[PDB]
Amino acid sequence: PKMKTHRGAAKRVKRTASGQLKRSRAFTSHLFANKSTKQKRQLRKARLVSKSDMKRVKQL
Amino acid sequence: PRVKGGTVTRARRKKTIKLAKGYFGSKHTLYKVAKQQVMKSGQYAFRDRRQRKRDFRKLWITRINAAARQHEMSYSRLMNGLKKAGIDINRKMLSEIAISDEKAFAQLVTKAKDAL
Amino acid sequence: NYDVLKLDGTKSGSIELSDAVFGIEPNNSVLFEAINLQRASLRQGTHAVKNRSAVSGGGRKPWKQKGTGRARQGTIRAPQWRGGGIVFGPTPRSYAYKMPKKMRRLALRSALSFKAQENGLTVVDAFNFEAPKTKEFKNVLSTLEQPKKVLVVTENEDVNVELSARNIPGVQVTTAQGLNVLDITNADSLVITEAAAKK
Amino acid sequence: MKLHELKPAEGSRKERNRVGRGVATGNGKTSGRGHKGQKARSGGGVRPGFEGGQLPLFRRLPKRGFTNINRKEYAIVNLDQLNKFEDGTEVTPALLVESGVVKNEKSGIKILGNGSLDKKLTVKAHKFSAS
RNA sequence: GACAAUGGUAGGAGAGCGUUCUAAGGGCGUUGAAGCAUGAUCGUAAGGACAUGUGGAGCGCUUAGAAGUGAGAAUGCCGGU
RNA sequence: UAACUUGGGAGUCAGAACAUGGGUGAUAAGGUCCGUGUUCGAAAGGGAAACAGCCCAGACCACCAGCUAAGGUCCCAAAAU
RNA sequence: GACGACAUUAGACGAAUCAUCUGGAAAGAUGAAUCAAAGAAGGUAAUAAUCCUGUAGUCGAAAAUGUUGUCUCUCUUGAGUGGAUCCUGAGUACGACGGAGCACGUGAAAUUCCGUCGGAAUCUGGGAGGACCAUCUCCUAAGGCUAAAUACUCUCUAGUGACCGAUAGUGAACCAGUACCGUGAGGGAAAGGUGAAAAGCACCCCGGAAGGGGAGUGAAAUAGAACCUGAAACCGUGUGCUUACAAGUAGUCAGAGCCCGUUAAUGGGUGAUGGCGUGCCUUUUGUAGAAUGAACCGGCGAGUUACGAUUUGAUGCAAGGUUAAGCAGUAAAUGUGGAGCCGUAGCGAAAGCGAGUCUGAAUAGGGCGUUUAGUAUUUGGUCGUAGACCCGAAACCAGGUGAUC
Ligand SMILES: [Mg+2]
Ligand SMILES: [Mg+2]
Ligand SMILES: [Mg+2]
Ligand SMILES: [Mg+2]
Ligand SMILES: [Mg+2]
Ligand SMILES: [Mg+2]
Ligand SMILES: [O]
Ligand SMILES: [O]
Repeated sequence: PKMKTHRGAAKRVKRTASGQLKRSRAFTSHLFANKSTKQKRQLRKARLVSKSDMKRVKQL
Repeated sequence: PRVKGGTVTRARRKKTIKLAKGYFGSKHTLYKVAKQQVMKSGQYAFRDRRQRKRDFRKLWITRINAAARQHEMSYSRLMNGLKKAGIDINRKMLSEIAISDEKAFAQLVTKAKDAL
Repeated sequence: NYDVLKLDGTKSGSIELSDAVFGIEPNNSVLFEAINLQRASLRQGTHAVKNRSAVSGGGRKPWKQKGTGRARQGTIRAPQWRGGGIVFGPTPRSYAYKMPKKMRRLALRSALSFKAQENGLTVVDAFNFEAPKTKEFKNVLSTLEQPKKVLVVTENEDVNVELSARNIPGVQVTTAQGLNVLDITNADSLVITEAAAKK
Repeated sequence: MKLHELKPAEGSRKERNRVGRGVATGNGKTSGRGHKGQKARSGGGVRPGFEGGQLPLFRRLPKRGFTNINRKEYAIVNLDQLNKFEDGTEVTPALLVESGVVKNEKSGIKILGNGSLDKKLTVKAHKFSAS
């Protein structure tokens, strides 16, 4: 067989030998801090690309 | 291609057992027991070489002191007499001297006793 | 560069040989992997073996689990038991892999250079006949192991394979194992340009 | 080579590491001690027992389009295009030309889509066009 | 020629020996093969030659390739004692 | 003379004693829980009568050479009655 | 329904060598010779192209079968225009309700099928084009048949193997699904080899016989039927050395005495006596361990393979690289085959823009991208999917066998 991609790939998107993210906390209880509410940026798990690969590689 | 593993095993085991010649009972015929007894043997050699060096240093010293009790020169007075004299040799030559010829030893002790 | 074509033992007009086929300065590495690629392909995988599954046998527990005084065993067929299966046995495979189109050509041309490196001969053959007389033809001295490269189909010299040591292809397929066994080859004047141009 | 002379390269082969052998091989147990060297031999893909790998879905993906070719060519002179796949692209869902350091050689053009910097160059060279 | 290092389990890296078979080359064999047995021999090791006896027909060696490739222990299977 | 990054590969998640600052406990435990350091674990050898951890000290191999460490010098057991 | 060709089921022909030595016997060594459309293979007293069977090639079927062919043989009208009027598959299609299946879990869920119930149209018609309406485009259910390409091999013919060669391989090489076990379903064994030829021990002797010593067959009977080779455990017979005041993980080191002479070298066998010294693996904070396993020895027996990703090394090309299936081809590397794949430009959720984009009022500020080396094949390392280092459970489920206890 060909190897099956983890369809939790909608959650993680490619650039150039790496992955892109939306950060975590959102979409209930938006009472809380304004500065905590500017969080639209990159995230990544640098050493855990070692962990989180050879399942999502067709898109990397 | 399957491999009959024979044709080597016995040969190896002979190359062991034939280092078991003079061992007791079923230790000189059976592979297992002679394997492990061999391994004890090789280790024992590896401490016995060291041990023989220690031993014969003891022995030579013993004989030598047995010589210099005759002039009541305990062994240590002597050796210190020898480092001061500006001369030095091994042991075992004090042994062989003081065994096969007495007079030479006497002249050594004169040469050393007078440096104290 | 140039060689002297000849006929049964009399010299004849020279010819031209490309520097790129017979001057390609051979490459051992390519040649190695090439030949292993061939000698592997002939190997067919026809061996087989029986695991503990396909084997006609048992799942019956011979004696129950415990209370015995002996071990715990589930079958009388398993790699331990006489007659059992053979774990991690060998099973058929393709025994064939690939190399690029180009490394092949580099190989053929390499070995063909390895002949002209020392000596590779040439003749014009139209002998349409069927006999061992083609052994007396070796007054050229053409030492024992040989191919005899003709154009496409001949039906006269190819029945004369039965000699003890030679070969006889058409140029349509000339292979670097058919070559690299023998140290003395020959070829046609009509066809050497084909292989040269065809590479 | 006469098949009794062979000597391949340096670093084309190795040992294979058979394991389940030796004591002095550097092997004999090969992983841990009772620990989890059992036969299944998996932590299960990727999983630690909890859920740090769960982040939001930020997505959609419909159909899409163009290829690329830079304006950087100095192959052709006056050889207007869609003739070619040789020194440009092999495949075309939808063609498009772009920048990529200038073409001083004057050619026309025949293209679907066009970049702006490309436009202002190729107009200063021979032609701009859009089909 | 100097200088320095060289205990070591888990474990990582490297160089290596021998078996069965294949391809090629070159060789041995009733004027006794293989295996077996004996031996006070060579190599740093895994191992390999040699002499002799028995044995009564196939085997080695160099280069490389593929392996069902090595067994002291499973309250292990079988067989014999 | 090591330090850092990247990439490939693992192992480990049950630790113990001695001294030491402390909690708990009874200013009990070869106790338990933490920090600190060593050794054992993965390291033999000499001393501690005998001994995993205490003390001196880190084995590449061989020698019938020597000098020292801890600890010892009447016999056992080499060395100063 | 008649009538020819081809293949199949028995077969035949089928080129070529002599001698010397060894030998029990040559097919070997030694020499000189031969055929080859046949040097494939096996047997022949030891290893054979030229001794036999045989092969290459060629020939051959009374009868039967099978497939093919040509006359018989049957059976047949084929188009065009015009479209006044009629026909174009009814309790169907569709909807709802519950369900299944379509890669699609009721989801916005099309399209298709099942059951209950309701219930259309008639070419100016109807269905689809992923809820649904419109325009456009395409097609015409509700009746039926259909070769090849494909999947498999109980079996036969001819062949083959970097397949096994008697604890392997079919469980089964031999009188095996047997003996045997069980009421029964059912489960399931061990066991090959004389020599070239049976020439398989006439005859004498002891002995009740068996068995043996002799004599003979044979090169060899220590090849004599439980018969090639015949190891180790285990058991004995004799003998060089040694042993009866002695505390022994059994050895090692030192070493006298007694004896012997080698793959001829710092020799070998024994060893009075002394020093030193608590087995092996596993598991363990640590084990002489009174924690576990092994009675001995022989054999057997555990990280494998495909597909794919990834990196490492090599190798060929290079801003290019590469083929897949299939066709021809010795089951073959070897030629074809440019659909496809990677890369060459990225960012943005996306429209999109494009060496800049996105965010954003911003041209600010920042995240990402810039500045070319990639790629096909492969050895090795590792991972994943498949039982996937090996052995080991109670248990679960479908189907069936037993109330002779
Ligand atoms: Mg055993
Ligand atoms: Mg429904
Ligand atoms: Mg209905
Ligand atoms: Mg046998
Ligand atoms: Mg072990
Ligand atoms: Mg414990
Ligand atoms: O099992
Ligand atoms: O098992």
